[PDB]
Amino acid sequence: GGTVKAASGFNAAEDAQTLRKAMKGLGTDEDAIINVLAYRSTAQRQEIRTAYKTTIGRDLMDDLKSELSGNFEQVILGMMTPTVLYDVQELRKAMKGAGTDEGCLIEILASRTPEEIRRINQTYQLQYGRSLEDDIRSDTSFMFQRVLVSLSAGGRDESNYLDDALMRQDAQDLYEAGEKKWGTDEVKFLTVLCSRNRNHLLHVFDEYKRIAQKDIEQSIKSETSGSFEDALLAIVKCMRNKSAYFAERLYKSMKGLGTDDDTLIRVMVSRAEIDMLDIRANFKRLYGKSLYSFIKGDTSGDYRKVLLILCGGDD
Ligand SMILES: [Ca+2]
Ligand SMILES: [Ca+2]
Repeated sequence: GGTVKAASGFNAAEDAQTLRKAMKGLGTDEDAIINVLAYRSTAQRQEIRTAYKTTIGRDLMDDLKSELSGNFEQVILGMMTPTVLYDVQELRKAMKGAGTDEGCLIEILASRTPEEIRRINQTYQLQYGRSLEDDIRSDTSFMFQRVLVSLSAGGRDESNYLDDALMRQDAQDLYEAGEKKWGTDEVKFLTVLCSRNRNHLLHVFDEYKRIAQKDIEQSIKSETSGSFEDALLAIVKCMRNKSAYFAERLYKSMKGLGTDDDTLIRVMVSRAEIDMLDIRANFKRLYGKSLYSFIKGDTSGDYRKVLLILCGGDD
C-alpha cells in the first residue's frame, strides 16, 4: 500500500495555528511546515485549509505560494491539491507550453483506472470549459493522438471474464497490426489494448508470445518509435505490473546527470498513499538499489527532506 497515512489525534485548527506561526514574520520555518503537512493524509490537508481560513482568516495556498519557492514549493503545493484536481492540473500543464510534455500525458492516461478517468474528465471540463479530448486533439498528433484519445474515453472492462475465442482472435489481430508496423486498423489494436479487461489481456499477451515467438514489448520497441512507442509500452506495463511502471518512471527521472524534477515530484506526490510500498519493492528488485538512496542522491535541502518522507523509508 501507501507510505503516507492519516495522523491520529488530528486537530485541523491546531495544525492551522502551527502553519501560521511557521510562516508569520520575515522568513519561514520550513521544517515546521514539513513536520505537519508531510505527516497528514491529503484529506486531512484539505481540512487544514478549511480551518486556516475559518480560524486564521487567511487563504493557506496563498501563504504557501508566497512563502515557499522552487521545487520545495512545487512538492508542497502538490500535496495540498485535492487528488483528482492535481491530475487535471498536471494534464493541463503538460499540454500548454511551446511543446507538450507527452510523457506526463502517457503516465496519467495509461495508469488511471476507469473510475479515475471518469472523474478527471468531469473535473477537467468543469475547470477548463473544454473536454480533455479536445485539448489532446489540439496538442498532440497522428497515432500518438489517437492512442491518448482512446485511453481518455476510459472504457476498460472491469470484470475478469475470459472469452477463449476472443483471446485467440485478439492475439492474432495484435500480431497483424505489428506486422504492419502498427499503422493500419488502429481501431482494431486499440480496442484490444484499451477495452479488454486485465485478466483477458494478460492471456492475450501469452497467446501473442506463442503466435509471434516474441514478447509483445520487443515487438513494439522494434516496429515502433517515439511517443507512440512509449504510449503502447506504458499500457502493456500498466496491465502487467503498474508499480513496476512507476518505479521505472522514477528511475529514469533520476538516472544520470541531473534530474527530471517534474516527473519525480508528480509520481511521489500522486502515488504516496496508493502504492508507494509496492513501487519501492519493484524499484529495489529491478534496480538493486532502494528508491530512498536514489532520491537522497539526486536532491537536497527541504525538497529532499519532504521527498524522503513521501518515500517512507529505506530498503
Ligand atoms: Ca514569512
Ligand atoms: Ca541524477
